[PDB]
Amino acid sequence: AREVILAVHGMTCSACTNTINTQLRALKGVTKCDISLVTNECQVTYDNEVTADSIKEIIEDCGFDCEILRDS
Ligand SMILES: [Cu+2]
Repeated sequence: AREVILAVHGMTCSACTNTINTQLRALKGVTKCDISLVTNECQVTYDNEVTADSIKEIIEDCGFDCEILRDS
């Protein structure tokens, strides 16, 4: 496992960030998941089965604009 940062834009509320971290929690290969309305990134700890690639997509689908900014 490792951490990845998704820089995440659009979301600005508890409902959205809750919705986000909730989804990350419910993928497969996600160990930990800590979102921040301060930095406007989502930090997620993944193993292998799920990557920043899928995570990006999940996080986009939630209804916002994000990208894999960097590992951790
Ligand atoms: Cu919102």
